[PDB]
Amino acid sequence: QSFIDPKKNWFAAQHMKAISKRLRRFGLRYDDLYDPYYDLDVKEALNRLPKEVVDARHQRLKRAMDLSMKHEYLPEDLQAMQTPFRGYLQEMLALVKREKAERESLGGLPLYQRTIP
Amino acid sequence: MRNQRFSLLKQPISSTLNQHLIDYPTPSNLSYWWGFGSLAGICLVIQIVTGVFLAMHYTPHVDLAFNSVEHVMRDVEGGWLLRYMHANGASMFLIVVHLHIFRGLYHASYSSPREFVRCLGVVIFLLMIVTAFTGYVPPWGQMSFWGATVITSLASAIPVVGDTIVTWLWGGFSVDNATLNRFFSLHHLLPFILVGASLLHLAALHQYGSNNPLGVHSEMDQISFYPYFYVKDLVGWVAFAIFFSIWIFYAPNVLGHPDNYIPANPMPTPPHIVPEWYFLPIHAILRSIPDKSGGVAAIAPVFICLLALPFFKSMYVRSSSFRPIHQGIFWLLLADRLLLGWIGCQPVEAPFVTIGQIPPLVFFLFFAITPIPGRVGRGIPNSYTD
Amino acid sequence: APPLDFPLPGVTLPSPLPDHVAPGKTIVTTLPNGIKLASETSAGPAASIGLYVDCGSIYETPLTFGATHLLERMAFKSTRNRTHFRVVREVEAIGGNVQASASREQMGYTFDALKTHVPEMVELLVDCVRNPVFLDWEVNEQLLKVKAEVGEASKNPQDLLLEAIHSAGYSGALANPLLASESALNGLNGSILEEFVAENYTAPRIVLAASGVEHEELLSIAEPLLSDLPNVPRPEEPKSVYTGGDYRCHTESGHILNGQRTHFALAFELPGGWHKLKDAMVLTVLQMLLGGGGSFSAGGPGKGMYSRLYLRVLNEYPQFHSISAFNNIYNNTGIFGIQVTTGSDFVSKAIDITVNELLAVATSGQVDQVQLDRAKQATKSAILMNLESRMVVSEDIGRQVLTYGERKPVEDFLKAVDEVTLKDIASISQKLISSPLTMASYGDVIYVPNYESVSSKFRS
Amino acid sequence: IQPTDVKAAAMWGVAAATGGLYLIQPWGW
Amino acid sequence: SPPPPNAMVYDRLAEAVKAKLRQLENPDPRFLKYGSPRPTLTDHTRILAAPETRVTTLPNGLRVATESSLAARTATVGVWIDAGSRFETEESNGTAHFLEHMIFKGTEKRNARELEEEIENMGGHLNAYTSREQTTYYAKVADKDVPKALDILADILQNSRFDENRISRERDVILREMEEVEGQTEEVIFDHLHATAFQYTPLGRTILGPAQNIKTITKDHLQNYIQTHYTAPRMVIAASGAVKHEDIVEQVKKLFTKLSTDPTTASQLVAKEPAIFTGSEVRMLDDEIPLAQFAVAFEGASWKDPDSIALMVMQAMLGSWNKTAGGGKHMGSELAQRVGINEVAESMMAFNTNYKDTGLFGVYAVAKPDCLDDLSYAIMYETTKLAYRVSDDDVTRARNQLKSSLLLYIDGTSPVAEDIGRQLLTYGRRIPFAELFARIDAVDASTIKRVANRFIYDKDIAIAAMGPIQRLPDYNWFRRRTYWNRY
Ligand SMILES: CCCCCCCCCCCCCCCCCC(=O)OC[C@H](COP(=O)(O)OCCN)OC(=O)CCCCCCCCCCCCCCCCC
Ligand code: HEM
Ligand code: HEM
Ligand SMILES: [Zn+2]
Repeated sequence: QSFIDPKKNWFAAQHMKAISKRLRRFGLRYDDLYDPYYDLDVKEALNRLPKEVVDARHQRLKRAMDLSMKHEYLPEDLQAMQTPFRGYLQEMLALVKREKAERESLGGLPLYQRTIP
Repeated sequence: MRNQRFSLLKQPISSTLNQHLIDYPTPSNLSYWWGFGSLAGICLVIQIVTGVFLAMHYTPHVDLAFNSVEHVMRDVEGGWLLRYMHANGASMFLIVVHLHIFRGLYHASYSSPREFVRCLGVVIFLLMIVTAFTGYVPPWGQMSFWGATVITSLASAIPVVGDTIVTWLWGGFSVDNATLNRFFSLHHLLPFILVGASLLHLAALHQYGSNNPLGVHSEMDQISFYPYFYVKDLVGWVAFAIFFSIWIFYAPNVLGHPDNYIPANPMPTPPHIVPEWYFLPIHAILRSIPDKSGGVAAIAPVFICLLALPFFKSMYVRSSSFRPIHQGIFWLLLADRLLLGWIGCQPVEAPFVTIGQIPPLVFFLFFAITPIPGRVGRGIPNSYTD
Repeated sequence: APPLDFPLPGVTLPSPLPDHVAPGKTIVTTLPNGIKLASETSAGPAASIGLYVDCGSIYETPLTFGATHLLERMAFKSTRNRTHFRVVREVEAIGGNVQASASREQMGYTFDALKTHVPEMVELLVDCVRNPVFLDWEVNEQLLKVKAEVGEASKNPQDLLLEAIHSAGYSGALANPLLASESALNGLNGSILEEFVAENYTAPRIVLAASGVEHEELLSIAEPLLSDLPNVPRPEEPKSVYTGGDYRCHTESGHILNGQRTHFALAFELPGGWHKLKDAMVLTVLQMLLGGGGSFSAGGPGKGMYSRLYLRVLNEYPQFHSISAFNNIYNNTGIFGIQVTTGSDFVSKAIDITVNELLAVATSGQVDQVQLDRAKQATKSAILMNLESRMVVSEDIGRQVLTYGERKPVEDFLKAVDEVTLKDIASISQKLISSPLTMASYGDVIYVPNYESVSSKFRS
Repeated sequence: IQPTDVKAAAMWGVAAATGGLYLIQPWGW
Repeated sequence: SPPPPNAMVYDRLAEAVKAKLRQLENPDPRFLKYGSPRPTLTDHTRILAAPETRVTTLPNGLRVATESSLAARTATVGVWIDAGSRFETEESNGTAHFLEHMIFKGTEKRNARELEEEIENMGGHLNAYTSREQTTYYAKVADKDVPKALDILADILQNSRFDENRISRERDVILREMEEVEGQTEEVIFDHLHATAFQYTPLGRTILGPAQNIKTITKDHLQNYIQTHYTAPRMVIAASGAVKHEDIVEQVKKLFTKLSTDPTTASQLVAKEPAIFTGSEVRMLDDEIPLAQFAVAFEGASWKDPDSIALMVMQAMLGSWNKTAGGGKHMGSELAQRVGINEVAESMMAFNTNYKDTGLFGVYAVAKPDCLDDLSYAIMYETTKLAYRVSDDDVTRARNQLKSSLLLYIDGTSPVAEDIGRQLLTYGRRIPFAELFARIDAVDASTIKRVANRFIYDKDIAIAAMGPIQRLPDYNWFRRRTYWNRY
């Protein structure tokens, strides 16, 4: 987009700095905030990934929840050693959505459905 | 199976209470903003008990209602305590539920999979408003009479059916004894429906668990409910009791209008008619329009937007901690809602017409704007990636 | 639309074919990269198109055991250009049927439909064979299927005995497993299959074969797609030798009380396989002469119930369940033997009877001439009737071009069948009983003699 | 696929209107 | 400050996954030039040409048809008969199957041993099979030796004889054959379905017959039956492959004699005592079995009814699924998609059986005892959605599949001769390919809806179940699931 990019717009670099600061202070990546109960396609995208990546995801989530309960933040060195925005989930999610659309176009039933609450 | 019994708390008799109160798993980083549901439950119970004991000394007739309330306060042992608890616990109950709603708005608790909970909450809010308004009448003062007149005659603005439904509602040609007795029966009935809706609300929440100040998956680190959140609820309850009793014992009339100590007189009108302090935002939105049909049908967008928030389906991050712009919009909406509240208690002239017409515009731009962040931010991973 | 015994009014009819149609000739075409394109024309409205590769279960190092079973299972799935959904849904769109198969020596892919769909069939087949991608989740699904089948793959004792024979009686590449085992299954993933395919599906080892397609169509369609495979010289074939051996596994104790049958077999070899042509058809007619029979069938009286073995074993001995005879003529080598199931006590007696039958066949002077002519006629009729289907014809073209380089016609084979005499069968049997003996037992085995007792009866 | 659904919707609307004119019987309308 | 993207285990694996997803991205048009997944309707006029079917009725009324093609080296000859298991009296029920088993062992001119040694010496073989309305004896032979096969057929049909010890050994082997028909249970389910959907009528009976009857089946019954039902007009002589029509008609006029000339046609035996579909259920409960099998069926069309084409299109668009198939969850029809995605069955197979004056049309699934109600729900949902809102891609795909199946099944000489004989007995004529196509592509969505409303919508059903079926919904559930209250 012409104005979403941080390269050409000065009101997006500030946004990414804020988000990166808030993600680092708890030590978790931007793709960790996607929930498998929310979209029901994140569930498949995560189901198809290798085991070690998902295990690292679970460990990071537990670390952040412990930090929040204790009301503190990671030390400065373990804050320097942090990389948010290093995705592991975008491409698989896009691929799953592409197959979903292509199956919808040519007739075809859905593969999994949200449950009525 | 366990071919011999172990515990009373896992037997069939206590299975429901155990599973849904004692052993239920909750996130371990819930803060103090998660106690107001239980606190509101206790407020509802207080209202019900106090009312069942007031209704043993009150007579619903136009000749007797005022004198029976004063008889309660002057001639029954401790009756002043009952009346003050009731008339101030209504205000406490509204305060607590407002804080509950704004908690839900902050950490974005309406999104999937928790929109049934939000819809049932909105229905509960409607029942609460109806019950309080119907029950502000039976003392039969000046404001009771004239507030009933204004609000229930606001229903003749509707096309052709208007006068018919107003006359059927009033039971006659004006607000008189029939309306009083009718409203008393409705007031005694509605809170039990409120109880049923509350229990359904809780079941709907327990079928997926609660959110947390982070808005992430939370199935790896959970703790039971007892004794870890029971003690936190206890702290909340004791602080609430101190506050409630400061209201009851040392300032029991600050939260009311003085004019309700004058018996109803249909001929003279008060110079400044307003309802209670917790209907003033709706009242200001309602008088903000110079048209009856528009004024009445502007409340409908309020409830439609409150009931249609959950069904926007692009936003991916729930908590406002990682969403600066939506956080700022939340605070600005709070300020605007307080401004409506203050305006709803003023005379209708300059300079209050403009300041009563713009805040509704802001209150609707809130429910219009939020999907735009949804879309514009769905594509955020692709731009900021490292 | 009237009832179906009233012709529809406005239908358009085509031009009927004459009563006599001149047969077509197989046309073989080779490309500079080494790939061969064959074809043929048939009167039927349906065209069968195949694809065959020289790769197989013997080109398996110790690291990639059981890869060909999955290559059979991962046949027509997500490719580089279209998904599994696309492949299935196009194939159903035109109405065609698609299959695949694997054996110890060569791979096969098949696709047949009506004749107006040739370019689509060729394009889909070449895409699904040449440019596959092995995503992990599909492979995991197939591996789960394979393990679930292996958990119940003991219902077929005949293939079990065949695999046991090919294990014990051989020691080289031909001893590799075809139906895989659990360790390789735990060891397999996408990368292994990808490397296997990349290494072994080269240009010189591929050949198309059409059974209802005029040559120009298939040639002009397959030139743009199949002319890009790079040139590489065919690596040499591995080595297998025939040795003696023995294998034994008494059935599970969960089957003993029910009166579990006994299953055992024998084996021999011939030094030259399909390259010893006149030897191969002598072996085939010998197989028909011995024949076989399960005695539990009710089919037509012409299915071989006057073979030597049936007449001289089953009409006399009621203990037997099913006698038989098989063969396996690979490239450059072959296998002949006998396999029988019967009551569990009658085992060494069955060994005696089988030994006597093989000995009687071996020596010269015991075989009647009318029996020889009967076997010759039955063989000729059977092969002529087998060549009638279109799929069998396509398979014949593909395998023959893979093994020789040119389709040797039916006349050659029939003339070779005419070249059988009692001296020739006697000589072939004498060559057959001059090799180590192989045994493989399964069932109630603790009553079975050892390899010593049954090797003692025969020669070296 | 649209025609059958929309026809059924129109007929269900007719049924709803008939029910309304059963519960209320106004000759002034 | 942070580690490079290669320093940790999970980063490397993530990069590998993204590399593969990258190498899946862009396709190549030259591999996507001629095929599309969207079904279309196409004309096949310029390939459907085929040789002629010369039919020559004779003064004795014995039709003779051949499909002459003079390039092959084999040919097949057979005698299809318009008699079967429908035309018995419930006191001689299995007489047809017994007669089939016995006709191969008489022929005084050549004893049994002579028969099989003679047929084996030339290298050919002959078979025989029967059903409720037809009986077949055909010989597959070499081209040079057709006249011998025709002589064998004529002699075995005409001058057969039956012996008492022959009768005894045959009844013993047939009692055995009955004893091993019980281990597969698909024919058991179908026998029960046919004996409850058609109770109190000739189609109710089974082909084998009661064991109460196989014991008392002496030669008198066989002779009376063969003299009554094996008549001159009720037979057709067919032959395909490398034969000539005129030679064949010569020796047919020469050898086929002595046939009983009775004025009894099949139509005037079916006209009285027709088939009446009632609607019932049989539930066999054992509970020691691991799997449950059941079938649910409506009524159907006749052979000459014009709607049988639409019924076959419907059966094609309600296709079959199996746990070892290559489709999986992408298999076109919605019923197969539901069963495959939700994993609620082992296999399902819609069927369509035609007859003269009646028929059947059903599903027949098999599954575990803890998924039976979901399976039944999906089955009935799709069966009714056909009558409500049939789509268009579905119908085009089903028509394509039916065309391909019908033509691809014809391959060889045995299928061709079997086609000729069967069609000459059912339609009274052989449908060409062009007329069959022109009828098949004349079924549209509207015709599907109309025929479904005629046959499916709110009609009775017949059920037959066996095994652990304690969770199978009762009859009222199935009966009420034949209409939708939302329309
Ligand atoms: C003041 C006058 C008011 C009059 C009524 C006004 C109504 C205005 C409401 C406007 C908002 C739009 C509502 C649309 C509802 C359905 C929208 C929807 O998305 O449903 C679909 C969804 C599941 O479908 P999905 O999986 O997403 O699609 C699959 C595609 N392959 O379905 C779900 O996700 C299930 C969610 C269920 C939760 C919502 C249930 C309804 C709300 C409950 C409140 C009612 C309770 C009342 C109790 C007392 C009754 C008197
Ligand atoms: C009598 C009135 C009410 C009662 C008794 C009540 C009670 C509760 C309780 C006990 C909980 C779970 C415990 C907790 O999270 O604190 C809860 C959750 C919730 N309530 Fe209510 N509530 C009431 C009114 C409302 C209203 C009016 C709304 C919205 C307009 C609402 C929205 C919600 C939401 C969104 C949650 C989700 C909690 C989460 O995100 O974890 N509630 N309620
Ligand atoms: C069974 C339940 C209830 C009963 C029997 C009851 C009974 C009564 C009675 C008899 C009065 C008149 C006495 C007086 O005004 O001093 C009254 C007044 C009132 N009630 Fe209730 N009540 C119940 C529940 C509630 C609830 C749940 C609410 C609010 C959510 C409520 C709000 C009010 C209010 C605001 C008044 C006005 C009193 C005043 O302002 O002086 N009541 N109630
Ligand atoms: Zn039989």
